[PDB]
Amino acid sequence: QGSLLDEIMAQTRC
Amino acid sequence: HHTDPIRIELPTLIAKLNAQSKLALEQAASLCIERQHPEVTLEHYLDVLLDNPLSDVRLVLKQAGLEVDQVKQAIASTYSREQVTYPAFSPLLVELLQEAWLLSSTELEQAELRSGAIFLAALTRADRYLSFKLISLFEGINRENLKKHFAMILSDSAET
Repeated sequence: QGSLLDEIMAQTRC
Repeated sequence: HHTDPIRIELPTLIAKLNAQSKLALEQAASLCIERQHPEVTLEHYLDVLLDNPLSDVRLVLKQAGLEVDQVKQAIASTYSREQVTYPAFSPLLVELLQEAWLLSSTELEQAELRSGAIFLAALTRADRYLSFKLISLFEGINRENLKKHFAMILSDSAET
């Protein structure tokens, strides 16, 4: 479900 | 207790992107992954915007008499040597989007975040954001003209 940019944004918070 | 200057969360900044600016950011991210780099950087975004002649970044380089090939080679030789899992944005790219949105929403009079504003902020703080190779390539670009006449200089852009 989560897009590429979604996954990358989550990694950015983490 | 001690605080630092306010930081905006990345997803709120990404949501300000013009639709074509955003598509090129998604391309930058795929590029990063394909290369197995650890962070998505301004260089990955530049690398992809250079492939669209009507990107704000192309339009600026055309006006400055700069060649696409020289910017491509400077980027190819400064990419991370680390190979890695999803990457994060580099902290410099997050902070850059936040300055470029602050400029967009004030001095540039832009409703949306475009690569031209991202490029203008990086050029305006080139010590912070630009490698030595890009600094030297972009040294002659007039930041004040680009700021003051942003919308007209980039009138042909696909990011409008």
